[PDB]
Amino acid sequence: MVDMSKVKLRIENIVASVDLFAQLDLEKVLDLCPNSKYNPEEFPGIICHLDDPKVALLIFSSGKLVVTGAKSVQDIERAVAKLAQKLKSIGVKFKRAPQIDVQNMVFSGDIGREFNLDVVALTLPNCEYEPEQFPGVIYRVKEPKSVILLFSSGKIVCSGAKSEADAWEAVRKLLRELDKY
Amino acid sequence: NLAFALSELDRITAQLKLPRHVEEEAARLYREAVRKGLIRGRSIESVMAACVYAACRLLKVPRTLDEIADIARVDKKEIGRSYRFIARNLNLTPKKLFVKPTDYVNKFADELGLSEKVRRRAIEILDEAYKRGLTSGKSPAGLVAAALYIASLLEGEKRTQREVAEVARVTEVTVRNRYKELVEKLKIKVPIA
DNA sequence: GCTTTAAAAAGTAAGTT
DNA sequence: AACTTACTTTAAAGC
Repeated sequence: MVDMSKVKLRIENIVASVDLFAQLDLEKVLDLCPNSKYNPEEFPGIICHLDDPKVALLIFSSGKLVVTGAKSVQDIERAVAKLAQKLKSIGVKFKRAPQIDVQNMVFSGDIGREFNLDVVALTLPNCEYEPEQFPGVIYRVKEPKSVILLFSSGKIVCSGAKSEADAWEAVRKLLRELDKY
Repeated sequence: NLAFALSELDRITAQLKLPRHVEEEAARLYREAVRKGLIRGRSIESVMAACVYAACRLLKVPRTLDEIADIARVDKKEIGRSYRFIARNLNLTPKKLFVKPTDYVNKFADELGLSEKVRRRAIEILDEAYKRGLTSGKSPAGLVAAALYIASLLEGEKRTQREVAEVARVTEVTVRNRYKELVEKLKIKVPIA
């Protein structure tokens, strides 16, 4: 079987879409978020930056939000709870509890050894490498749908997976190819 | 549209001074793409600048994506997507499009004031750098710049880091970085002044 | 496709000191 | 040069 005994992954960012189940009046939500930016012309939502869970929140009039910058699910839960309470403080009432869905997870990691990307680019099927533009090999994992950036140092960046087990599977699939040589 | 296509190729080839075989490969690739959709609506300017890039790669006539980007009035964005698209959309393989840093030595050496002796020492440094695994991840221009710089010194035809940085189109800091690594890791005995 | 957000990797770039 | 900052690569409502 494929040797993952040296693989190490670290969560760097978690992106979640959330549904508060309430119509939001963005002009009134601005007072709730200190420093918030809102230009409805260029982008429909408020760009809010929280300090405690240090995360960015994109707030929409449909009561939907996107939370990014989260290092954990707990980061997201707490951001939603703080905003939800602030909203309540301004009159908002919600039809039900917040629906939280992780949409994207970015991991950084190490696969165990170094690589001569020139060789990898010529042996690993379905990968991209353009050192004139970027120093890593771009590898698209079909299932589970995700991308892994592989560097000469053996460090990697996995994006797109929506769970930890998926990212581990994506790395397992890449290591299956790399280990044939 | 094929008429406007070939006309932009003339601008590209004139500005880049591309030889006939490269220009002809660019055109042939384009018509080879025509039979293959040319995407629903991928710009007529994007696909040809892509083709000339792939042409230069297929024929080993070095031409940094920077050089093709400005004279074509655009950026690495759609250029890169159309390139990457038309590339595997065709019969193009990473091996065939593979360009070694040594493939740039002649062009850059011509601009710096030649000497086969220098070009030879630069290629040797570059070949040796690969074998000693010191090149992975580094940009071709930075490595060839340092090699050319080091060779000019070794062969007594010194060229400054500034002169080399400008033809290779990298900063002096990048040349300094690549050059210092190559000298130490390959144990090159560079003479004084 | 685009607009806005965040995050890391390693290489390169640019402004100041 | 060193530092620092920064750019390359990889859901939301509606144009």
